[PDB]
Amino acid sequence: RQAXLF
Amino acid sequence: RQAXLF
Amino acid sequence: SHMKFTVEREHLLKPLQQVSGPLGGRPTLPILGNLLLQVADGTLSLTGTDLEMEMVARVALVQPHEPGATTVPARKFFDICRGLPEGAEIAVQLEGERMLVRSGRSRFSLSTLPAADFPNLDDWQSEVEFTLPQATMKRLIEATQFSMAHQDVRYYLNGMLFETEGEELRTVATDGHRLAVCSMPIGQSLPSHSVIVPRKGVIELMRMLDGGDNPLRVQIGSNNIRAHVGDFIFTSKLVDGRFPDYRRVLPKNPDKHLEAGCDLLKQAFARAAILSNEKFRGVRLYVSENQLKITANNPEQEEAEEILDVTYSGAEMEIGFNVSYVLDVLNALKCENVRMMLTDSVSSVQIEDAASQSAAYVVMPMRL
Amino acid sequence: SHMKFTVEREHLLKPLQQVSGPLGGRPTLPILGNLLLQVADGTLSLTGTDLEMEMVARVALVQPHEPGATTVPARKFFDICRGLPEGAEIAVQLEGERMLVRSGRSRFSLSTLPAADFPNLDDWQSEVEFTLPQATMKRLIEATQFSMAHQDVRYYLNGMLFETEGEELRTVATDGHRLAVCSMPIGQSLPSHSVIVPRKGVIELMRMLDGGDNPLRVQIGSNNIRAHVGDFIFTSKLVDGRFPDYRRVLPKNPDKHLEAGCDLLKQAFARAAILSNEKFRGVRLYVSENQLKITANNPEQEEAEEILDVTYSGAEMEIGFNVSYVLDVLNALKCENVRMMLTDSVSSVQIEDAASQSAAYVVMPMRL
Ligand SMILES: [Cl-]
Ligand SMILES: [Cl-]
Repeated sequence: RQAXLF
Repeated sequence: RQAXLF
Repeated sequence: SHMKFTVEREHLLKPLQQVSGPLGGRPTLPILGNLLLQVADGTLSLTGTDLEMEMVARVALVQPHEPGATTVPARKFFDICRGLPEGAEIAVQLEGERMLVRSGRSRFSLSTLPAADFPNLDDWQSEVEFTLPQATMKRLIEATQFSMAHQDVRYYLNGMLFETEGEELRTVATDGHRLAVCSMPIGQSLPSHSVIVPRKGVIELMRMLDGGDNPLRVQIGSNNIRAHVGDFIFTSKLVDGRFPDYRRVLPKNPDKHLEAGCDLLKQAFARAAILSNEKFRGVRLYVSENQLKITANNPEQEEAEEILDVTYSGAEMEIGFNVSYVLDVLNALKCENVRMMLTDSVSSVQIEDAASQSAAYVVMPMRL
Repeated sequence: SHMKFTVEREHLLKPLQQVSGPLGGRPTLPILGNLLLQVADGTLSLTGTDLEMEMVARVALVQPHEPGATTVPARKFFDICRGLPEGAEIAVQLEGERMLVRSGRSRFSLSTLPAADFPNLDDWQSEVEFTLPQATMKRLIEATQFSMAHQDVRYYLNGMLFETEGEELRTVATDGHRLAVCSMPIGQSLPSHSVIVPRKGVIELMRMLDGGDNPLRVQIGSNNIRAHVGDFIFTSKLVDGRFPDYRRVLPKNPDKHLEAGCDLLKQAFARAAILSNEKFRGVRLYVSENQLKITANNPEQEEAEEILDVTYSGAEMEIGFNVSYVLDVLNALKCENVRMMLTDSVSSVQIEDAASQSAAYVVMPMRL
């Protein structure tokens, strides 16, 4: 899964 | 109408 | 009442190409496919708009003319003027509800829509103004445009933040997975102000920069931005919302520093990308003493492996990334050496030109 | 049994690009997306096919190699080789059901499909053979390719006739509304033979002509055509059917001769086309003493009028044409002066370069 910057 | 060569 | 003007072809072409920039979407309001032509005093004003933004070109009228306004199909009028020979004198005049274009023994009768129906952006006053070289604005946009979101629910991400602080102008773009920030000194004291320009407006702003030495004069209001370059005025509404703070997204204390040649890194990521998953684009990076290993696997179980000699003396770690996000940064840097600053496998990476700190990129990894 | 070869990158790239030409359609048989690689004696043969035609490239293997065959994804294998640095030695080898590509510290593992499943065009013997300069074949195809039909029920029109007669090679293309014919001497006595090459095969043949001085060796059988240029062999099945006879389509006795500058005519038709009906593309030509008037009207009632000074001394007449058919001819002629030979408003027009009779165009008018 792509992680989020926030 | 477009005519035909034959 | 009876608009008429005669203008030499090459004084019309680039203006017509510029004001046609905002057009091209799905047909909505008929007049949005038309350019507004206005003759007033000694000027021919040409306007194209998509309701969110507009491009205006002012053309000085040296030859006989009569005032008035109308709108004509953009592509047909540009295609007529473009198709005429070099040096053609283009005589234009309104004849009832038709606009006549004449040059030599070529005659074109175009349909028109009333100038009263043409959408004009609402009245506004600027709160901030500054003038800068076109090359600086080009640098700022090109360094960050690729990191803007495309149709994110958070509409403030489908645009670019333009921020003035001290003597610097800065751009920030992010989609929440990756972020790009570029700052440039512009030689004048500015108030601290931040606006979000719609992504289409950012593309329009870029297109209007001819590369020459006419300066870019920017005016910013509460809800609009205006950019003046030569005889072209670009205006766009701004995007509402709270843009994220790049200062809080930059990794706090990278304990791992990698340095490699930009091109060798770009080509290694480009080749690995060929065998990554076509939808998820996931690549694994294995950093170890003076070595970067990149791997890529796809659902066919095909595999790419790239090993690079790099400058790295931190702890060994593995971190997954979307390769398109990494390649966008490397493509934008186009420098000799690149520096990557990491923390751990679940935290963002900061990438930058080893020789400059004017632009910084933050890419969040994938759990891979 | 264990295919292996090592070949320098630039001895692989253009061959890989050439043999990938027939690929790209909708996925049907999985192996059609793959290139067949064969190592046999001192040669690496690369084949790409769409079942109707195939492109083969022979690459001499100077470095160590072992014989065998396999097939690999075309675009991925070309993208790996293309992405590697200039001068890379590309070592390829089969490892079980995987094909390994290695150069420097880059390693790619590709999926493969068995060489036994690769479609080979059936055995055939040529009945006619001739060798000509690539420039002559380019001239013949470019002069007539635009007049071929696209998906006509009469499948023989979705292709180009290649005819040998005396010492001339000739191409003919027609869709029943317009016809193009080009003949070129090829310096050798030929049997009288006529074949129809599928339109995709005509496009492939054009692409394989590098522009250099390696000659084009053509072999024609009952059901296939083969073209050899350097180390590339293109083979295509032919189209069945009776192609029409250009000799019976050429207007019998044009009693009206018009001559104008090619470019002035092209630009006048190009500008008039802007205001013609977007689907029917109808323009009216009014020929009178030393004058050609072109008009165009569309459903918005917009109108273009172009008047040209031409050389014309026949009877006054009006004749309608599809402007795209007229523009295709003028674009293909790219000469100084053009000659148009007419009969009456319901009969075809012959158009040709005023300085050459090697190519001739016949456009049938519209009732307009
Ligand atoms: Cl002027
Ligand atoms: Cl070699």
